[PDB]
Amino acid sequence: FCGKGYHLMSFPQSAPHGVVFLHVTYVPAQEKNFTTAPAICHDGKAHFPREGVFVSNGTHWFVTQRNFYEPQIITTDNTFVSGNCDVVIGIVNNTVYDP
Amino acid sequence: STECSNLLLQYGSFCTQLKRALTGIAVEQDKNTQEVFAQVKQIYKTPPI
Amino acid sequence: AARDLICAQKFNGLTVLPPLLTDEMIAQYTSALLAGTITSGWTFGAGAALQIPFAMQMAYRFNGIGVTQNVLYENQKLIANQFNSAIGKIQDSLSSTAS
Amino acid sequence: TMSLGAENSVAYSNNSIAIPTNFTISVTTEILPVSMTKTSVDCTMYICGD
Ligand SMILES: *[C@@H]1O[C@H](CO)[C@@H](O[C@@H]2O[C@H](CO)[C@@H](O)[C@H](O)[C@H]2NC(C)=O)[C@H](O)[C@H]1NC(C)=O
Ligand SMILES: *[C@@H]1O[C@H](CO)[C@@H](O)[C@H](O)[C@H]1NC(C)=O
Ligand SMILES: *[C@@H]1O[C@H](CO)[C@@H](O)[C@H](O)[C@H]1NC(C)=O
Ligand SMILES: *[C@@H]1O[C@H](CO)[C@@H](O)[C@H](O)[C@H]1NC(C)=O
Ligand SMILES: *[C@@H]1O[C@H](CO)[C@@H](O)[C@H](O)[C@H]1NC(C)=O
Repeated sequence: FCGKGYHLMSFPQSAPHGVVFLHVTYVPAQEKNFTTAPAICHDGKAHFPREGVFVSNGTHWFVTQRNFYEPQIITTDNTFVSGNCDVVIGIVNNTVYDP
Repeated sequence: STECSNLLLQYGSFCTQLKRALTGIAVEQDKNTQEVFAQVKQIYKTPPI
Repeated sequence: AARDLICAQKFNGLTVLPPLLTDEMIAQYTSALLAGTITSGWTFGAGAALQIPFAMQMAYRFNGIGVTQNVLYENQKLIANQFNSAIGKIQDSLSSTAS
Repeated sequence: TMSLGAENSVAYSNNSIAIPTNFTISVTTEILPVSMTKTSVDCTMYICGD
């Protein structure tokens, strides 16, 4: 609606018999491939991300936000526990850190 | 007929206005068909899986 | 068989121009939009298309509407069955009712 | 024949995701008309010429 991308702000400019907008938008640029899983098994508990997704670079699993690659260690602060490991399809094993 | 055509030329430029209006309607219909559907930039396709 | 309305209006000077985009091109546009929606969610609208598993995309949709994603990841088979039954009901209603 | 666009195929898989590491900021111009000319017609003078 307000430009192409994720809209931030606009500045109106006048025109003969009309108005001209300047939509400022946020657009992602350089994507990368990652291995993902919906949840993490830990001592028979299913951990889900509070805000973000699980990614893997081959050897370690991280929690990151959706629109930017900012990897972080899987803690109990950014994850929440729900149920056990026998329900979710595609769960993987990792050690959820606790501070 | 020819005498009808001569009297139609005496009546002026109504037919040009009607033809221009219908041409504008047709171009607007083409613009609507372009605007509703032609929003994606590249023609994606589904994987075989 | 006698004279019809389309030949009468063609002989009297009333023609019907063909549309610029044929139905094959319109179906190609809808197929491209559908494939982009299925394989990338909403990211292809914002920028470049980013692949994502469909269960994770539905978890994004559930977090958008306000339900935590463990509900989806525990009721995935029931949700898929309900979606398939709804699609079959829509195609049966379009097959039967022409109104 | 009109070309609809480039041909692309999303590499969908069961466990493959694509996440951006960088962005860009764009400025897009949208032009909209608002008002037209306020014409007025002297009907008697146009029809008759006094
Ligand atoms: C994200 O993209 C921007 C530009 O799109 C990159 O900024 C450029 O970085 C190079 C490397 O030093 C410079 O030579 C250019 O002058 C920079 N451009 C601008 C406009 O500042 C930036 O490096 C990218 N981010 C990462 C992490 O690579
Ligand atoms: C990596 O990502 C690019 C686009 O981001 C895609 O074209 C390519 O197929 C991906 N490769 C793998 C191995 O996932
Ligand atoms: C994955 O990232 C971690 C974090 O820095 C790093 O220690 C590890 O070597 C990486 N694995 C690779 C590059 O295979
Ligand atoms: C995770 O650990 C459990 C613990 O016994 C094991 O049974 C299971 O095979 C492991 N892997 C997965 C993918 O669940
Ligand atoms: C995805 O999973 C399904 C069933 O779990 C399997 O049939 C298919 O081969 C898998 N595809 C990939 C690319 O792993």
